[PDB]
Amino acid sequence: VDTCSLASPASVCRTKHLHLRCSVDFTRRTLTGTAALTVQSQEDNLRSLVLDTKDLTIEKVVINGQEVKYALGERQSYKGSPMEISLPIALSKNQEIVIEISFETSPKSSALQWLTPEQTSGKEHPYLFSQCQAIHCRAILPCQDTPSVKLTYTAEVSVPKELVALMSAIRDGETPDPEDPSRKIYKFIQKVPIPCYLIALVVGALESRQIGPRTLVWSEKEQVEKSAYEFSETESMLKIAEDLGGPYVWGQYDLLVLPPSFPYGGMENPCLTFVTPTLLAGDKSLSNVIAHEISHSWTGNLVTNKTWDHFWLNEGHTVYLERHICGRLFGEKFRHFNALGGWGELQNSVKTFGETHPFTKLVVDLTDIDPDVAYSSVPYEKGFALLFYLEQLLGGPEIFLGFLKAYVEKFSYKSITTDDWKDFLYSYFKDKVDVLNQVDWNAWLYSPGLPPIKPNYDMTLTNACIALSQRWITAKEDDLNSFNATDLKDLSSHQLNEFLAQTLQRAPLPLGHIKRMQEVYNFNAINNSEIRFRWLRLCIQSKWEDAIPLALKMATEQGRMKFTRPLFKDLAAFDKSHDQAVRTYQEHKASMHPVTAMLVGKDLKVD
Ligand SMILES: CC(C)C[C@H](NC(=O)[C@@H](O)[C@H](N)Cc1ccccc1)C(=O)O
Ligand SMILES: Oc1ccc(CCc2cc(O)cc(O)c2)cc1
Ligand SMILES: [Yb+3]
Ligand SMILES: [Yb+3]
Ligand SMILES: [Yb+3]
Ligand SMILES: [Zn+2]
Repeated sequence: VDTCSLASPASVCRTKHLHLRCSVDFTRRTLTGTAALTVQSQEDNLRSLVLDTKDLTIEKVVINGQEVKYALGERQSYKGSPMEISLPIALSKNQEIVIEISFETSPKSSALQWLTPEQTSGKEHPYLFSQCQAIHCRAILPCQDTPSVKLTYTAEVSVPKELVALMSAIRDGETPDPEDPSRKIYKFIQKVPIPCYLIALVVGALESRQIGPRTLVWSEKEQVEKSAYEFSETESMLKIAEDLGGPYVWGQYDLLVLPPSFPYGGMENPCLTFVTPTLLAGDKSLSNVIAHEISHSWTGNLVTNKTWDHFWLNEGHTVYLERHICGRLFGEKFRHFNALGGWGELQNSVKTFGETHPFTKLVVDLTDIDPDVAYSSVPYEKGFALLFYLEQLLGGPEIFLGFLKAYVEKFSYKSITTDDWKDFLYSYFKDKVDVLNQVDWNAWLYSPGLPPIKPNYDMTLTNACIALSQRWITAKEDDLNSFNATDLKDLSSHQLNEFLAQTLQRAPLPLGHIKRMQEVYNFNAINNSEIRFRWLRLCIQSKWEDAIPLALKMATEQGRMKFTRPLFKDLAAFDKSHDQAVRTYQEHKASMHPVTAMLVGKDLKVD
């Protein structure tokens, strides 16, 4: 059972297709239109069914050309309001009908961010973008909002004619809107069955530049050139991903670089991955995020977690493939470096949560828990650690990539649980079952805390980071003189980032050490967002008042939650900046992304 959804489950009925016809009204900040669901009964004598909704206004529900009775249940917090529809004729098993629902969204849709012209690059036009994962699609349209159900879709979207609509689907043409010549209608087709969390829409002043045989980059005009360069390795990553996962089935792989308030580094919307402009480091150094979202084209979008309790299946396998792509491009030592960094992030998460916390388990129970609140690095890095351990247990990366490809083939177009995975693992490695029975399954899958076994990691690229961080940590006042810009001479941006991650784990350091570090390394000049993030964190946690405006500026001028949440939390923890931190949140709150606003508020214990 999907405890995050109020809709009829897949055992009762299944949505096969959605046809969406809607109009984007920037004046009212509403999407208005009709969602036509092709629904297949899985039961004999089926007479009603229930859909998820959230802050939607339902005008009517039409079946066989007649309006039918429906009822909106009481709101259940972040789950929204269940919508029961009374079918006019009882359905037999496997019978399909079409239900057309006329609806309109709320300007406060938690799926959507509506941006004024000032919040964009061009300053002339507004902009809208969606973010449905995990359970926000119900805030756009009535659906069975669960990844246990996969459906194809088509859509016709009317927007002001000077703007462009894109969706997680193949572009199917554009025309003037017959009902309003100030508007265009953009059409879309997604022929591959997907979970509804993968439905996505952007509307804005978008331009495109081709960067590979199946990839355009889309953004506002002022970011197109830089994005084309930043993401030029995209085709080479697709090719390696295909080698590891099997055929890329989705047609196009385009990229959309969103405005800075986009709450995530990336989102694997099929045919059109969304990314944060905070990837635009200028040197392609943050391109692992592209490798990662590309990997979802197999692990997540093709093989999908059946409920959100099993999210690690999505994320852990994806981080596993991500790291192989980057290992192919840059070497096995680099794969190990990033693998070990991830174990470090898992250390941080488990320390933050506490080693007995329920959300340090690999498989969790999200009953009564808002997924946006439970979200962390655990499913990512504890999932990846399990896979990496198993790789090492079962004979190495070549052997384990064999399993990964077979696993993708086996479960393509399906939604599965941890036991499905484990079951196939045992079937695939049936000649190594005695070895598999040596794994402590209950601990890995179901216990809180760090995993029972740490994998083995090559240290080559990590050693210099640890060495420098330990120099700083053990330095006394009289040792500060020995530090110099030449310390960084042979470190890549990745190593500079890991140096800062190591040092941040021991924060605070003495204020004089941090001032010296700015003195000799000039980290204030680094605009790499990962590096700047950790640096400002280290500065604020070490109580350097100079870094306060820098941390505030970064927290507000972009809204990637990975950066914005810990910066606000750090600033609220520092007595000198606490009052400014809450005031600044209060001031920005109305124009923030709705999920980010909610989480930062809880973080800060404000409103
Ligand atoms: C390299 C990755 C770890 C980057 C990471 N992005 C992802 O994991 C995306 O694939 C996720 N789909 C982001 C996400 C997860 C849950 C709910 C909403 C959005 C991110 O930081 O955004
Ligand atoms: O969008 C989503 C989807 C799933 C979740 C739940 C993710 C999770 C899994 C886990 O094993 C441990 C966690 O601490 C958190 C959170 C957000
Ligand atoms: Yb066509
Ligand atoms: Yb079995
Ligand atoms: Yb000394
Ligand atoms: Zn992911």
